Amino acid sequence: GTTISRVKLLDTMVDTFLQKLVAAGSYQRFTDCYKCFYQLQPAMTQQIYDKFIAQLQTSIREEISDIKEEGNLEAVLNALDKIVEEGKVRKEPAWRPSGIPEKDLHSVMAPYFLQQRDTLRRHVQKQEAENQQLADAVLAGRRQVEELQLQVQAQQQAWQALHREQRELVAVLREP
Amino acid sequence: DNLLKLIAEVKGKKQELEVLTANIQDLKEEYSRKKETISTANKANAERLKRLQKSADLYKDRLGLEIRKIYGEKLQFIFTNIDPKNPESPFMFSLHLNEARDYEVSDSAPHLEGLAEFQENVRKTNNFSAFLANVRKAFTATVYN
Amino acid sequence: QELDRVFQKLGNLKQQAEQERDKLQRYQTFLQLLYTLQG
Amino acid sequence: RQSWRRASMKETNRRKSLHPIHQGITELSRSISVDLAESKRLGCLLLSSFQFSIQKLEPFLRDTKGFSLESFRAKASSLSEELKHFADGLETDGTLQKCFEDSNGKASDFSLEASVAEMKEYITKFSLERQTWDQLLLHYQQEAKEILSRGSTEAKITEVKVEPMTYLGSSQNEVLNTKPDYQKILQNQSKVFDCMELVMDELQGSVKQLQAFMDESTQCFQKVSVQLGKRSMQQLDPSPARKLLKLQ
Amino acid sequence: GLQEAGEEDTRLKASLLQLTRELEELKEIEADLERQEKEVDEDTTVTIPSAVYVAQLYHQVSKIEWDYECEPGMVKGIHHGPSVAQPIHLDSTQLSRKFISDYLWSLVDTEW
Amino acid sequence: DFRVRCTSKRAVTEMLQLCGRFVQKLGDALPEEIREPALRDAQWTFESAVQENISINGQAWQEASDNCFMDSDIKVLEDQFDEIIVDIATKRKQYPRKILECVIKTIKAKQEILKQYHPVVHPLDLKYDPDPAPHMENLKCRGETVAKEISEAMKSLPALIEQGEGFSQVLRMQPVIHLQRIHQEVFSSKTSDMVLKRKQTKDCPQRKWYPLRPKKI
Amino acid sequence: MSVDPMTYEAQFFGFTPQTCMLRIYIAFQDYLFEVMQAVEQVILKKLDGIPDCDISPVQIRKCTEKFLCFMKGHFDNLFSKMEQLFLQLILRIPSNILLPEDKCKETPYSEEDFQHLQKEIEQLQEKYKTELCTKQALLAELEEQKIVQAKLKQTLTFFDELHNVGRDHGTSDFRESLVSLVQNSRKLQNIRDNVEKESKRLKIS
Amino acid sequence: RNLLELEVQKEQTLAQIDFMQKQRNRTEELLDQLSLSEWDVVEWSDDQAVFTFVYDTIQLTITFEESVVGFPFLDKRYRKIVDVNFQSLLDEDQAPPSSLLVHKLIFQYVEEKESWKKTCTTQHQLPKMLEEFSLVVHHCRLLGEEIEYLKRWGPNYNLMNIDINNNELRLLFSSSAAFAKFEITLFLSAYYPSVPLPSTIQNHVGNTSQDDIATILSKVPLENNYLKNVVKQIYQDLFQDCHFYH
Repeated sequence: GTTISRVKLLDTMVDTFLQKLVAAGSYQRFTDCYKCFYQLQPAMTQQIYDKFIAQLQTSIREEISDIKEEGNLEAVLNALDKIVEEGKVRKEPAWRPSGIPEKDLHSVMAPYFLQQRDTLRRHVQKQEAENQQLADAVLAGRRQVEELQLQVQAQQQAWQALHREQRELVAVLREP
Repeated sequence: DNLLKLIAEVKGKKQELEVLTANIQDLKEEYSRKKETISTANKANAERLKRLQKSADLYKDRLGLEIRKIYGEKLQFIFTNIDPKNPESPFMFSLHLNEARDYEVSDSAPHLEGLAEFQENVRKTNNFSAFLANVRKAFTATVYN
Repeated sequence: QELDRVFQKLGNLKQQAEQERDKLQRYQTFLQLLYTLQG
Repeated sequence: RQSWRRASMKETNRRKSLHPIHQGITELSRSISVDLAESKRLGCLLLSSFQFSIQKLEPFLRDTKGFSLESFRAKASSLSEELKHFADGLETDGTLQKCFEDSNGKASDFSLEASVAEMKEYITKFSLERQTWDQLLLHYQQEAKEILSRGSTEAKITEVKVEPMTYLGSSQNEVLNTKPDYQKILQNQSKVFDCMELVMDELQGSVKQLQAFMDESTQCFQKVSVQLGKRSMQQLDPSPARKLLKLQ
Repeated sequence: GLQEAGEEDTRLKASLLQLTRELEELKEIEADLERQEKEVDEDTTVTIPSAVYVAQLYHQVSKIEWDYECEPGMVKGIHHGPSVAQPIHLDSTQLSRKFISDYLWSLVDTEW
Repeated sequence: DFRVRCTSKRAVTEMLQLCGRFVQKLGDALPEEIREPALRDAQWTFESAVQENISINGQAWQEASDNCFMDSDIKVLEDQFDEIIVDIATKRKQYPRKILECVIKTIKAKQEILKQYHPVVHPLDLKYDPDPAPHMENLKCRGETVAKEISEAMKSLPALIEQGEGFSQVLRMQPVIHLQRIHQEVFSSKTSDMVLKRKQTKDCPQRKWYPLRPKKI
Repeated sequence: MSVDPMTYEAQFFGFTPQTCMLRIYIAFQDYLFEVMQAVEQVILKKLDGIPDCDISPVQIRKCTEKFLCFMKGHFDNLFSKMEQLFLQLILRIPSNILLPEDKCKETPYSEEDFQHLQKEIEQLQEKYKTELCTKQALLAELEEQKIVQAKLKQTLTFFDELHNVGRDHGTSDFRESLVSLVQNSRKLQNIRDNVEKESKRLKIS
Repeated sequence: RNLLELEVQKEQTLAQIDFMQKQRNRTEELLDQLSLSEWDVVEWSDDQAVFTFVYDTIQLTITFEESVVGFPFLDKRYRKIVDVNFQSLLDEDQAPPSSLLVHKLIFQYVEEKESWKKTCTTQHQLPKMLEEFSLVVHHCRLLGEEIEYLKRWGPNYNLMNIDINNNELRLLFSSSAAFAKFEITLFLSAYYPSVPLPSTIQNHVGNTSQDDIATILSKVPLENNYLKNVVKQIYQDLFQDCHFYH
């Protein structure tokens, strides 16, 4: 069968309730219970029974229409029908409140924390990438400083190599 | 008798002539030895003079200066090998010892006024080498005039 | 004549002796002053 | 704004029973003062109901042929007095007071108390749940406002020096740790200048020694040369010029 | 033997005349020897003072001592002109007299 | 409310039933034609007039049933349960949104404060307390001096070596020249004052370091 | 029987379904009472219209009470049946259906994972500051290295200019100059020794 | 007979002449053996005596009391000194610093012996005072010779420079082999080398400390060539084996 709307189900079952109620209130039972007055004028008893039935049925219809009016029942039921028809794919029971707000809110607030973690990871990765180049520059500078110090030491040793010749000359020009 | 006296006289005359001519030959021998000694003295002195002249000629040739003695007790110095156009140009000056036992220059070639400027200094210092070096320098300067 | 010549020679030798005697005290006192100064 | 609750409709008046034909029956209890004991109030109300019934029946059957109305009133008064005595006796024996005692119908109750216990458990659980919800809301809002206020007080120029332990977890920890000294190099530069100056002094001394050396050598050469010259000169006369000039 | 003694007397007086001629020849030889002796003295006296003193004056002026036993055309010797004596080693076969004299005089000290 | 406050329904019903025959006793004097109907109508009237002024457990007689249910407590408990259901449902629907908004605000504030974190690391100050510029200039001047001196020394020393060699050569030909015959011939040869003056007075080499005064004229 | 809280249905509709069911009950019973009372008033006024009404109000009220009890029982049964119909069909939310507001609750998230995520976020926050401080220290090190290199270059050009100055005054190489000077000094010492020996020999002889 | 007697007298006179000439030669030889003292006596007189110390740069003039008239026969050892004079003949304008230092020190000693005006009154104590002075003179001259030697051969011992201020003496040692350069200041006195020298060190370059210098100084004996020995020991201890690195 097709998916029947909730408001139409409500209307049909209310009408069925009215029908079985008026069936329960039969005219023969009505006159049996009111046999005292019925012995005087059965006809006016018949029209007053008909008036009772019509008035009660009209009152029930007015009540259901009214309650649908202020309760906003039709729109809510239609929205619920849309929700159930869009989500009919799921067969397993749907999630329900756990009773503890923390685990209920964990699902809500997880994705944004995940996004923040991802952004922070990107930032720290970029900083590490920059720091790698910085460390490479530090190493190059250290190597250059070492080389310059070695060159200075070479100049110092080249200038200090004159000592052997100077001492040889002193040996040549010896004291008496 | 008389003949005996005559023969005795001739015998006396004999040995007197013999003795006198013998001493003549003795003096001849002495004269020969004297002339030999004189000749060998001449030869020795001549050889010594030749050696001295060789030395003096070497000095004069190498230095160019010529030192000679002339009358009036003057010592003449001749400088050559100075003027490049002719090295034989004689640049002469005469030095002589005066009465006061002092050297003094007599003249020059040509008439140069730098006569005394060296003679007082050579009188005092008695340095002939520097004296003549200065004289040669003065002559060289005179040449280029 | 010989006696006179010998007398003249003796006089000259005596004068030389006097000169040398005068010149002796020079070095004698010289040396003994060096002795006194050195000790 | 408007959404119906069950409490919102309890205040609304309902009618669970038919209105009686008779009027003023409710005022019978109003006419009875509450100063009397509740048993006496019951007796007075029952007597008032009896008189009301008598006075209602008095004119209802007047149309019937023959109606002993005077004897009806006489018997009504006599039976009202007797009924007042009867109510007093029922008050004395205590059975009239039994209307103020409740029975024990537990046979129909036990399920109802079970349901009430379930409701009590549910409402307690839900009260704890809403309390926890309110606590979470206040915690989060207070955290947010505290962070915002602290940030507002922040954003000034608060320079913070970095302690070495901050670099302990750094990726380039080895590079930072292996940093060479740099002032020692600057001191070694001055040391190098000092040693160059010392070498310079040595060079000057060597040059001075060499200078004195060849100076001494030249002096020795000149002395030996003049000695040789004098040795050569010693043979000659003091002045060849005088001897040469004096020749005649 | 009057005549014999007379003829012998003539012979020996003749012998006297020849030996007297020999004596006068000896006397002229004596004059000859005296003149050579005076010539020797005059020569030697002139030569030695003159030559020796001229050479010594040359050397004093030049302060140069020659090597006489060297090969010809080869200036060799010692110059005392400079403060330190230096050996003169020239070659006249390749150098002019002008240059040689100028160089030798250059080495002489001109200071008074 | 002046109505009688009762608690028992069964007791009121049974005591009214017991009081019933007191009203029923009136029927003896009623005529036979109207004995039962009028009497039963009066009995019903009495029951109605005595029942409408009875309140059971704080409720009306017809509203409170025969059972002993605590009607007021049941009603208030049910109302409380429904109200707490509605309240907790509204809380579940509403609170997560505000929670998420506060979380977003806190996250953004934390991101901003992390961005604004500025660490400062001043490099260590390297000291130049000895400035070697005058030292370098002095070293350059001295090095120039000694370079000049060494150049002069290397230029002068060979000259002195040559002069010494020439002088030694002079010394070695001096005797052989002196042996030459030509050379040999050419170069053939008051107050009493004890003075107390000794001999051996000469210009000693130490006079170089001890110049005497020239009488200070 | 256990009473269903129906918290999820109440969260959807905004009200407990039992509330609206009982309000419908009270409205229906009130309307039934009103119409039946109106019919009773009509029948009593009709009885009052006819003369000598033998139908007493008590009798008609008893009949109406009986007929009211008739409807009351039948209405109670049928109304209970239709309330169960509502609670099973209309007001019931299928267990496989989730509200749009709960769309974020479709995927579960364990508390342990959330705690791990919080710890990871805190650790990353620490690491960011650590890397920033490291970068600052590295910049300081680069500046210090630049300063040191400048000083080293100054010293090296000082040596270069010193060597150029030495070269400009003849001696472009000190070592070879010293070696040549030593050799020449030895030669001159030999010459001086020879000269002294010859001079001494001339002095003695 | 008279001629023979005169000839005998002449022979005796000639023998006496030869004897006194031989005595003269012996006396002159004894002088030449003993002419090797520190002081030189240029002039003596009956009133004044003159001594010249080292290389005639110092004059010692002794002035005696006038000889008593009529008594020249008294002992020469009893002559009274009236004025003792010291003078310096050094040309300070061209004198090297060593010469000036020597003269300064010896005149410092003279002023220390200012009492010599009253101590030396007779000729007995003159030779003793002469020895006392001459010893110090010899020591000071030896010190000056050491100074000149070190000014000549200083760089052989790494002693680059010597500066002569007042009695302080600054020895500048420098050597790049040990990276040590310092100036040692020595307080010289007229009592050199017997009196230890109060040295001080200024460390221009290197870590050379006072203790090493003091130990080296105490090691060197207090005798002649003290300064030269100190220089040699310093070079040996600090630079002898250090310079061996080639």
